[PDB]
Amino acid sequence: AIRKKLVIVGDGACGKTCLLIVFSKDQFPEVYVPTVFENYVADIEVDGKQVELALWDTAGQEDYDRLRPLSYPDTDVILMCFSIDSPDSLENIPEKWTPEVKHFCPNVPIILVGNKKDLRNDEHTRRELAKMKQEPVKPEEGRDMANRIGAFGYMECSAKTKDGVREVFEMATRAALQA
Amino acid sequence: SMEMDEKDFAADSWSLAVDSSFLQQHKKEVMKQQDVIYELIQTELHHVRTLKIMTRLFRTGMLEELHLEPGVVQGLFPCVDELSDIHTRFLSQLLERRRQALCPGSTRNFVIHRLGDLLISQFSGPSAEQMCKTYSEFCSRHSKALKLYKELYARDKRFQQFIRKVTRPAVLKRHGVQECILLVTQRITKYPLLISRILQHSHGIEEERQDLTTALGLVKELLSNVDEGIYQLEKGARLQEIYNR
Ligand SMILES: CC(=O)Nc1ccncc1C
Repeated sequence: AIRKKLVIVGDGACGKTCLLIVFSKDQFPEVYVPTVFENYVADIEVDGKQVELALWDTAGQEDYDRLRPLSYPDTDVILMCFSIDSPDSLENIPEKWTPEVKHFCPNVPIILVGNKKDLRNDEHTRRELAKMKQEPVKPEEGRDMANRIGAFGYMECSAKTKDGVREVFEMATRAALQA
Repeated sequence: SMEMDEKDFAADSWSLAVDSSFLQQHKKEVMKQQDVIYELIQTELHHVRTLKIMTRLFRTGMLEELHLEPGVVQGLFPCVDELSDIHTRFLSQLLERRRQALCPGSTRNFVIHRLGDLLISQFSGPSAEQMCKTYSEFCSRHSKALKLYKELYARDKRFQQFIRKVTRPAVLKRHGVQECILLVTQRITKYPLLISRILQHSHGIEEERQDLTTALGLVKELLSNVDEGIYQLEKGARLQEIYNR
């Protein structure tokens, strides 16, 4: 088993903390959803290769420009997250997060991940967003942003239902193994 | 950690830690407030434990078993004794507040109603000045520590054998040298997240809501001061590179 490092970036409302928790427990917490995530080393076998994948969150570091880059050294794969219920989180991807990750993690693959995909067809979400002349992020808008920023790929998932969560981390492992 | 505290904080939440007959006696809002306070203490207990691995397992083991050049161990683990002192004292205060709140006849049933004042004290006056001074120094020495560790692991046979030996047990899975350094750097920015969620469930007593609002402001002031006092030190950097920053 080789050791690889994964870091998740994105706005506070993107659901990055919840994604790491649901993956590490293989369960959406039934009694208490933790506020924070410390770290975790996942045992993953992707396409016959065994990897120890260390997971790191950047939540709480968003307003601290000198503390936040300290999470980046020797990262092997970046998960760049946005929330499908928040077009404002997707707009922050190309000219805030992308140039920062390209500067501190040169040549590291980036997977653009659309979180909370279960809210795309949620009536309360559609009613609330319509008040600001908005709607849930469409799948093609996600793919176009991923193409534009030079991402390795585009994926979607729901931490609430677990759908697509395992796939994201297996693909991130494959990306971390590439030359 | 010591067994007594490990067992008190073994459950995934406060609602699972206390007896089911005690849980039934409280309002939903109180259970929500208590679950977040339990998470703050449980993660503080784990953070103090990370500092003990760095001081006792790593630092002292290298001093007693290896023949490194002088100033090498200090370069790998900057400010670890000062950090351990700050956080062991804070954890002591948190655990004493839980202990005083225990029902007679019980070692697990308690409710903490007055956390705000403890958080104001930790994040104000001399203790805040020492936290600010220690993290500004630690975080500015973070990149230098990782680089020094990588150099030693790749070139020193006895150092590599030492690391592989003490990190082999499963309980050390998440706690290699570089992992400990980042766990410590990230700790300070977890505080506003935990405190704001505690404040969310602390409106029942107006004085407690006010105390937590004050504590949140003090934590953010500390973070802004530490963030503004960081400049990564680099082994080999020349004065010209520094004054042309
Ligand atoms: C596996 C892992 O997460 N290692 C690490 C942690 C922090 N900083 C740098 C590195 C390489």
